[PDB]
Amino acid sequence: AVKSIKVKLRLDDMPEIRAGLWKLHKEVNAGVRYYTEWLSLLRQENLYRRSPQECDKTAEECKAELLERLRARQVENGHRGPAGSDDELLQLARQLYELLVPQAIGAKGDAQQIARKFLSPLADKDAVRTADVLRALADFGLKPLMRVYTDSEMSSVEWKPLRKGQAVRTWDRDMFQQAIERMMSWESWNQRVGQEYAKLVEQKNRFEQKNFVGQEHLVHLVNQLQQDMKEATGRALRGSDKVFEKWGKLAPDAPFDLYDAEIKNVQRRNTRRFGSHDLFAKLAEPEYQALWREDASFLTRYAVYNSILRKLNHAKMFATFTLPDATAHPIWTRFDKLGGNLHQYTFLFNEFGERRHAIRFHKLLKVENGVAREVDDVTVPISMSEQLDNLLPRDPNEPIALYFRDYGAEQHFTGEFGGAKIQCRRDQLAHMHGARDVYLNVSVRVQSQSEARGERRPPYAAVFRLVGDNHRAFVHFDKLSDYLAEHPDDGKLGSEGLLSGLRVMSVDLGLRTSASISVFRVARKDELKPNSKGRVPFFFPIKGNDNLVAVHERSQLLKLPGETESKDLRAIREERQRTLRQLRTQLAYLRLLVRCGSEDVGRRERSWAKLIEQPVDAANHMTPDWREAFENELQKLKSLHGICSDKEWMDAVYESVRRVWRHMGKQVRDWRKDVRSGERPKIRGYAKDVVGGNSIEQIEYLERQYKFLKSWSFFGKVSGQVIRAEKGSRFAITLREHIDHAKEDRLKKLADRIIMEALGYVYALDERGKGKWVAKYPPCQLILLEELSEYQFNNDRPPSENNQLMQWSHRGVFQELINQAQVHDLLVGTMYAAFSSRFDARTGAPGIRCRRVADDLIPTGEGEIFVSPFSAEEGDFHQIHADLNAAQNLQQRLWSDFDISQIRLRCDWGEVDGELVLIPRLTGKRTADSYSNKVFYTNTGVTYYEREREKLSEEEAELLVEADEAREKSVVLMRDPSGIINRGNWTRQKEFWSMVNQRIEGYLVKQIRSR
RNA sequence: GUCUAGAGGACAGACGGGUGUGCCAAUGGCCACUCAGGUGGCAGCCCGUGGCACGAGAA
Repeated sequence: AVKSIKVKLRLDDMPEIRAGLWKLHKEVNAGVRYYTEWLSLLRQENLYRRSPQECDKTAEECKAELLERLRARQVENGHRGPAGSDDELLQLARQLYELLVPQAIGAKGDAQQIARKFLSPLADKDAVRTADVLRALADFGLKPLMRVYTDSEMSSVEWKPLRKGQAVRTWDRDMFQQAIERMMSWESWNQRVGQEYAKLVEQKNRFEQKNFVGQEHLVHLVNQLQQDMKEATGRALRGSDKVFEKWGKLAPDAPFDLYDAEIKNVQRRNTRRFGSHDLFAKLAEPEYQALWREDASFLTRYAVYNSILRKLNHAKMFATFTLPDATAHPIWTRFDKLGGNLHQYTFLFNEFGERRHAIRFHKLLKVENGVAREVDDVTVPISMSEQLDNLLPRDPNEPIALYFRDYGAEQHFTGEFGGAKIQCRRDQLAHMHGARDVYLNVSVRVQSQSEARGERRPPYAAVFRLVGDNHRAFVHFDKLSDYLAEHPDDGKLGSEGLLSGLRVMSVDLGLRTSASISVFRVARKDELKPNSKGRVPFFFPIKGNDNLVAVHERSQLLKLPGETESKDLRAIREERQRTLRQLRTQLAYLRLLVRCGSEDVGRRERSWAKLIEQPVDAANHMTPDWREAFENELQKLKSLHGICSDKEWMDAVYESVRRVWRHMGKQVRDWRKDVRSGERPKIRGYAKDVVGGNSIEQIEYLERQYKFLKSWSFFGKVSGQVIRAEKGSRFAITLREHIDHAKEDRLKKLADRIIMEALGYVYALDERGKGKWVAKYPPCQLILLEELSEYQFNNDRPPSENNQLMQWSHRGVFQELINQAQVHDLLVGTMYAAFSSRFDARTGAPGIRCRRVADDLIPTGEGEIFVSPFSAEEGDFHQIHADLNAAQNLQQRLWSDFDISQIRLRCDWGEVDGELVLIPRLTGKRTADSYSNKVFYTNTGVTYYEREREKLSEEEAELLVEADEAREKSVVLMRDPSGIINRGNWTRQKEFWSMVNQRIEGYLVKQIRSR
């Protein structure tokens, strides 16, 4: 529970110090640059890499450079020999590196310890299995090995004098330790990035091994195709099933025009979604063997290989090396909490007033009149912050003791100041050499109540395993009965009630509603379990106990402010984007006209034909003045179409395109000026319904702007007026920042949102006035997240649910959850979520979603409410909210010890007894436990029956398997627990879901009855 | 009214003081050099009916 509080030093009156701060900074960095340069040098090896990747130093260059330093060193401390063989001296240097960085050889080390131990023999003449290394070193005349930076030429600074036969000032220590700490990190980072590349190469190389199977020629053909295309695949190639089915009728040695026509046929059926015409058109020629000759699958299979192939192409072998620079690569001056050894500081409460604090620096430095000398005790004011107002001091006599305070949470925590770092914006750093803002980053160590009670881990972590970090969750089932009596039920409802009862909250993440949470309490069945106000509660059996069951307390929908829906609201939302929708629709055709330019042929005709007369330029969404202007240049192109020569035509477009490009620039310029600075209504206080943030829609909307501007500009460079070299600077530096902070702010609030609920505090507006957290319900020990991908499973969640934002959001929340959750001891756990939205809890049988993403009723589409068959086969249909039910599923999965082996099975054809069978993918038990030496067979080929007899790489399991799917090689089976859908047998996957559609699609369609 | 999870339920109806980081309709203004976008130089908002969060560090 280290929280970091950054504060701004009002280093305003004293510019004697401000320069000092800056001088410190530059100075520390030089120190670290010194040692760190020694260390990089200090391994006899190894090639050092720096991208502009090019390797800055070999190999020998490090070795040749190091010897000189050493031999120069031997000369500096008078040596009467021996001076080691160069070769053997090198070994010692290597041996020393490793002790200095244990991580280099995959071991462990503490920079605090290794700095404490090693500096004095290294940097000191002592006068005014490591010990082999040091004794060996002095034998060779290399003590001290390295200069001490502050007591040196390099430092332009007058420090406080050195006495008492100590050769190292405190700072020489901090700089050394930083230098080690840094290498230790770098060494483990370089090893990881180097490894990932090989696993990419090795895993990629599998796909080449299994899939292409001695048919090089096809591969070469596409290689040859791609270059044909770039001369003057991915998942563009959307209609290949259909385009390729139809072509089969057509003949090789046949006219192309017949081929082009089929592409046009599928474009209309499948528009919007179609692969580039050009890819297909290119396909049409005598090169159609790639489609033409089985496998047909090959391009679709290949497209994946190209996915992987790029990734290694875009992935790097070595972690690049840069030495710190004050300005380019800053590292920060570091301090220590009062006590402990090195430079220290003291937080002063209310030093200059109430709520006005300051920081006393034992050992700050200051420059006067261009002379930089050291100073002893300095206090610096500090801008008042809300964050500071939170913390408190427990004992004046022992400083560094603070009460860290949370209100609602009803806890008051205890703790201490850790050490600080002084740092500024990285934007300013180039500027500094001048009033540039400076902050102090101060760590804060906070003791959870469990940490305070002296408990090593809280009482209930005994009962819940977690794993993989990526915490997985499993319950210990014996221990629930034990546990509960020791900690039985209570009124206690705050942070207080943590010991008292056992509770789990399950949270599902979704775009419309940020979290849907489910709370279940564990109580004995056949006790008061029947006692319910009014109706009996809903529950789940637990695997361990026949008198223990999980009672559901409440299920809720947690929404960030932006979530609410309304007529007034929807209106405002569509206005916001109206211009942007138009501008993107305008550019699309502006980019189309360019296509008319060709040069390469075929492109010119296809592009030309579509634009002019079919159906027409789109009135529906364009901005009108453009609509006219386009129609103008549109007529103009037509008149001159037969008449003009190829140049007259090509150069007519260029000039024609300029005409519309320029007009847009005013629209763009106009619009950016409005969004960038304009009147808009901005809320005050708390407004229940608000317009965008913190929703995904709002975040999305800001991205979309950025990602348009990147294209408006990019267009100009490709075709149109501009040609310019691209400088390092990226787009929309202001916007990029905004967005990222929106995003930061989103998920931090999303944690606190989820985190408050577990503790069962609700935020009640009245008066609002003041709305304050008031505790409501007893707290929940454990929090259940769901798991993340890759990969995206067929028939679990629409893609609408899956986009970089959702993935990013998932990742962000988990992290902030485990981080936020720490202070008050809440476990954070995850549960496989696959088909947690597809099946019921607890029929529980497969379903579909309805009605909506007159007054509508019952229609079926993805989102937002689940419906399923019950008990069974009409029977009846059971209706449930969609994301509420995913959460409830998570709970069932916990309590019953779910493994996905229960529902799904990946397997491929092999023959065991002169019979073809599906033989499972055994990785990894429970699946292995259940299904080892079981084998599946069919008579139908749709429904399957079971007869008797180290790497998991899940991310890569589906990918190798989806292609196996493309051939007949692999089949997936899925099964209903309920026995409703197929009699409960394993059914091939695709049929299984259709049977599911037909089952509910049918009653619903039928219920309509008469016209 | 409909639906199950029985619940915050989902769906319909002038003076004085401050300015740690950001979000919430929340992406500063002006001029000059090479419609977007950089690069260089110059000079609002809250509090005494405004809300919300916040470990940071490195890439």
